Amino acid sequence: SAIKKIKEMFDAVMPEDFYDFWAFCEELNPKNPEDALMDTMGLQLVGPYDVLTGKLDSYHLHWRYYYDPPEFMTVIRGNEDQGFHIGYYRDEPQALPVFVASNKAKVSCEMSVIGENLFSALNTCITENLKKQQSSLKKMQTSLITKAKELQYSLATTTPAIKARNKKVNSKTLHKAGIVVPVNAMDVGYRPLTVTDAELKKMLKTITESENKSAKDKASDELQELLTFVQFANDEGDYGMGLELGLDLFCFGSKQFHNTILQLLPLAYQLLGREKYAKIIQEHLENRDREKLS
Repeated sequence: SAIKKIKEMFDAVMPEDFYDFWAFCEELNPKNPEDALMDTMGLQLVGPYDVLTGKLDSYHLHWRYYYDPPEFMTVIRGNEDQGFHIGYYRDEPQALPVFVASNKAKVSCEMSVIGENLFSALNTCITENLKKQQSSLKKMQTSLITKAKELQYSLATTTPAIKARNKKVNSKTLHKAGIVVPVNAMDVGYRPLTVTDAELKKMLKTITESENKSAKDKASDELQELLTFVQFANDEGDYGMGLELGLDLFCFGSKQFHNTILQLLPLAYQLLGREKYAKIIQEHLENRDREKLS
C-alpha cells in the first residue's frame, strides 16, 4: 500500500521480502513493528521502513553510514559501537537488490553477504546471538523458519543466484561486495587496476599517514598515474575501472580523497546509466560524518 510512498520519498522499489519482513514483525510487535527485534537482538528497522513507522513524512542519506556505497541502502540498525547495520545491495538503481549485506561501519568498510532477503539476514543474526532471553529468541527462530518456509524465502547465506552473480563481478573491491558492469563482445566495459588491492592500500596509507615526504610524493604520483589510466579507460569505454578506483578510495575512508572520488564516481555512474548513484555519492560526501538518524 505504501509502495507508492516509498517510490516517491526514496527513488526505489523494494523487493517483496521487504514488505513480508515488516508483516512478520507486526505479528511479533503490532504496536512498534520496527522494534520487534530489539528486546532480543538489539536491532531496529530504519531507512525505507521508517516511512511505514511514520517517523518520516532526498532521503538518500537516511541511516547511510560512513562506508555505505551508493548501492547499499540500510534497513536495519544494530550495535552502535560497531556501527552494525544491514542493508540491500543493488548493483543497478533500476534493478531489485541482489543480496542483503551487513557492515560494521566503525570497524571496517567490508560487507558481509547474509542472503538474498531479510529473512535469511535475520536468520544469521539469530544464530549468532544464540551462539554467544535465549528461551524467547529460540521461539522467534522457529517462527522465522516456518514463515520463510511458507513464503519460500531461502534462508541460505549464499544462494545459487548470489553465486551466479559472483561470476559476473568485475572486481570484489575493498568492500568485497563486488561491482557488476557490462562487458561487450570485444571485452569493452572494464579493465583492472594496475595495482593489487594490497598494493593500493599500502599506497593510500602512505599518502595519508606519512612523514617521509618523498615517499608521500612518490605514492601521490602512483595514485596520479592510476587516475591517468582511469582517464584512458573512460576514453576507451572501460568505465568499470573508474568505478572500482572511486569505490576503493571511498572504502579507504580518508576524507582527503573525497575530491578525487568526486572526479571518479559521479562520472562513472553517469557513463554506466546509474545516474541516481551519482546523486547519492555527492550528497553522501557533502557531509559524511554526522548524526545518521535522518
